[PDB]
Amino acid sequence: QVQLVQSGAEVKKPGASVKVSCKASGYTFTGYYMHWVRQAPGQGLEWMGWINPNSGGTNYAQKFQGRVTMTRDTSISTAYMELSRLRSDDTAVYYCARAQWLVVTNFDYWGQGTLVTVSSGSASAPTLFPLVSCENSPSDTSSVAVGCLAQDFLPDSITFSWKYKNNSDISSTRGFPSVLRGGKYAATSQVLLPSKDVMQGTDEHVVCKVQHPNGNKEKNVPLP
Amino acid sequence: DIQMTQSPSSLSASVGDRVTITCRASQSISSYLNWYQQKPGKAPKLLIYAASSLQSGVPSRFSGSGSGTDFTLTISSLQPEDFATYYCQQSYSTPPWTFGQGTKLEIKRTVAAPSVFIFPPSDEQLKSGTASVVCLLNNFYPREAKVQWKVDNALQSGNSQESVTEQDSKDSTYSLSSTLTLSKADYEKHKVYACEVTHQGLSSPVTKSFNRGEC
Ligand SMILES: *[C@@H]1O[C@H](CO[C@@H]2O[C@@H](C)[C@@H](O)[C@@H](O)[C@@H]2O)[C@@H](O[C@@H]2O[C@H](CO)[C@@H](O)[C@H](O)[C@H]2NC(C)=O)[C@H](O)[C@H]1NC(C)=O
Repeated sequence: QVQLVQSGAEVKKPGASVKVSCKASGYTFTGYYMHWVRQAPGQGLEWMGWINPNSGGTNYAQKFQGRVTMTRDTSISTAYMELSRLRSDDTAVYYCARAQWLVVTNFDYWGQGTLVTVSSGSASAPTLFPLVSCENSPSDTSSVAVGCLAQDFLPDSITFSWKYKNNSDISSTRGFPSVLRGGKYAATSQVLLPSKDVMQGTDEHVVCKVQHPNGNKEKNVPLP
Repeated sequence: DIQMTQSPSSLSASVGDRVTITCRASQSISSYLNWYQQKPGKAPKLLIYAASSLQSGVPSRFSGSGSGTDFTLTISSLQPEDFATYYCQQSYSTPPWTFGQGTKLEIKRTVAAPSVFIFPPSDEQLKSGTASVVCLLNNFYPREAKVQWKVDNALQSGNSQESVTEQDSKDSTYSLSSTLTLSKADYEKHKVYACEVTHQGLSSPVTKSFNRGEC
């Protein structure tokens, strides 16, 4: 049950600073080094530095020497990384990673990531609008497609979840990349419901939920 | 600083093939190489440590080989869920810890035809002053597809945004979401709205349409 849970996504203007967190659980925080690695959009992985959660010692990479600061709070078993004087080149997903062994050090447990978007825009929670299909020749034996449209959200760190009207979860989450337009993003989710279920069922809707770091939102999608 | 270089940078294989990704070092790093797997939208995961040691819980089809300069990750029988970018990492000359550029694995499969769905703007969104018409293509392969929007048999250009997914982890197919954007006004000025999908699994282009407010 080793786990590393990081802070949420953030939007920061050029010149600003960001501090990301990494709460560790399932081991002795002070007995294992904690590294930070980042991944720009579409590019590979870049080591940033490490911290000894026990001594407070740090070693950063030259690229970031003088602009990064890695801290820890051993009472909440949390680790921190603060990058200052932010530039566009720093828009990326920042991961924390535990290290093991002293010879062949290997990052055996990684975090979830924390997207940092360096832009001129402002943050916004999404607005959800339902999508019901209207065909010129609906076929009973065909599956029924319903959808959800999220609009005007920044940063692009949205998670579409779906649930039946009986509360249970829908494991048919079809997820599409977001699309940027007007400084804010828009995304689409789709669920295909079997005909066996919408025929034999009297549920009238399905609930589309979205999780965004600036506000979680929900909407009911009619079931044709 | 030791530079790790992966070969190929993108690899295509079908399910059940042997996959061999190579990682070379600028200078000897003995057995101090680790192999990680990153699935789209997720964090890296340790597959192999110390060149040849499998991390508990990793499938046994993954295997590490190598010493010195040339190292190799091998997947005995590729499976649809092995879609990912694989990265090698050296822990010999630290700092800096250095990674390879990444090898993207693309799963090759038989042709699969898209399923097309048109979705008209919602009444709520229409009250916002905007009108988004969606067209969804579902589970197709190969990735190459064409979505052409037609309002009153008028080919629409400059108003549609598309978004393709990454290969599914079970059937290795793609899905796509095109969206036309008109102002509530402009949307209330025309009648028929359609998308025509072109894909080599369709023996001819497939159009799906709806009539404004006849929904
Ligand atoms: C919650 O509902 C699901 C699905 O129910 C059907 O589909 C819905 C969209 C709606 O139309 C309902 O009125 C329908 O009845 C249930 O999952 C089904 O369970 C049965 C028995 O376990 C199984 O035969 C079906 O194949 C299941 N279908 C799916 C898609 O999972 C689920 O059991 C319900 N949960 C509760 C607690 O009631």
